[PDB]
Amino acid sequence: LDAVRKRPGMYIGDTDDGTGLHHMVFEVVDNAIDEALAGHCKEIIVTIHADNSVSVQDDGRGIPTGIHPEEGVSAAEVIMTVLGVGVSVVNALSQKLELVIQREGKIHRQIYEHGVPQAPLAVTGETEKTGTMVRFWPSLETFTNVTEFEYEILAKRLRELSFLNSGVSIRLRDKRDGKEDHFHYEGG
Amino acid sequence: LDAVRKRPGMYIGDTDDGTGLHHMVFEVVDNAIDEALAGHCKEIIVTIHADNSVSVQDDGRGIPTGIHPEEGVSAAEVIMTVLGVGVSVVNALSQKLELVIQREGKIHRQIYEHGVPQAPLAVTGETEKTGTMVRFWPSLETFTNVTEFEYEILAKRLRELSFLNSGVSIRLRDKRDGKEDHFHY
Ligand SMILES: Nc1nc2ccccc2[nH]1
Ligand SMILES: Oc1ccc(Cl)cc1O
Ligand SMILES: Oc1ccc(Cl)cc1O
Repeated sequence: LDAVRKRPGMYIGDTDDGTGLHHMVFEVVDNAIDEALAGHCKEIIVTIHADNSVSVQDDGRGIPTGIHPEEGVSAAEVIMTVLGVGVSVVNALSQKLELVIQREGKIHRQIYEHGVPQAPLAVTGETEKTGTMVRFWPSLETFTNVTEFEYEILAKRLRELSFLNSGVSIRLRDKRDGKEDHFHYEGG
Repeated sequence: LDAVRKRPGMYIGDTDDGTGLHHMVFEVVDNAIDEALAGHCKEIIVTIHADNSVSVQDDGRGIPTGIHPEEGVSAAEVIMTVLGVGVSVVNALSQKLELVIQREGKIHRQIYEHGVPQAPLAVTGETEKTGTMVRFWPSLETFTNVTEFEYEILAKRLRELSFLNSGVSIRLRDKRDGKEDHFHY
């Protein structure tokens, strides 16, 4: 990940004007839509939190959790730490990132800071549900000037995405002011 | 460097009791001694600064500044960013690190933050002197409880090194309380 840390602008885009900041969300959304497309119900929820972190969750199968034979760490960690632009870029440029994977009846939890895992992926409990959730806090060391998520930029993009992805429910929630939207298109 | 960041204790030593914190200084000192031996004057100065950083300087030839043909960056950057455990470990676990190299009539400077270079090694001026200097600020995210450098732990190890490296002068300075020593065999 040090290649991304050396020149963040080359991977995420302009880190001053806010376009790079919002590209962080859309990169994670693309991964969530991919996971949502595999599965029948297909819902993603994008939440702008009061602390200016964003979470993106899907109810798909859950990203793989088994140990990668070569890398010697969970497949999830490989996805988060090995170089659209990839979720590993978002991880590298986030001062904190929380990963929650529900898969094979088990809840898996891992925490990252600036792309560095704080511990190995751990089974913390049990669950009837399946899916992946990433919540990330953009790095204030990288993202300057514009450091807050504008609702309208996300809302407009997710509406455009809904029409390309049939049967996928996309919910947008703003916990700062309670503003909500639900984009769901059934075409085909 | 992410392997070091992931398990700092395995490379530097215990990050809570102060062992790891002081090993950061000793790792830089090892490289300073090697450089000091290859020069004429053969002196190292270890300075504990008031803001809880440590600088280690030698008066040797200066570490190489030219572009590494494989890595495609300065040889100095390769030393600071590629895996004694190496100064790259110290760089990875320092919230800031300042590198200054005096070599071939020129002063070179570079700044790192958590092992990430902020710019390429750059020529900032001219000089007749030669040597290398690294000043590092230990990461308070990694190093907990014992965050401040105890003078006597450093003094003890530098004394041992002065006997083993008989030709090399070693000065220790503490800018917090003005305490100082000069170890030379
Ligand atoms: N604050 C901070 N910034 C970092 C960049 C890379 C790795 C660890 C870091 N901790
Ligand atoms: O829902 C998600 C699915 C996959 C990734 Cl990498 C991130 C997500 O947030
Ligand atoms: O004096 C020094 C010489 C070489 C290195 Cl890598 C670090 C120093 O501080």
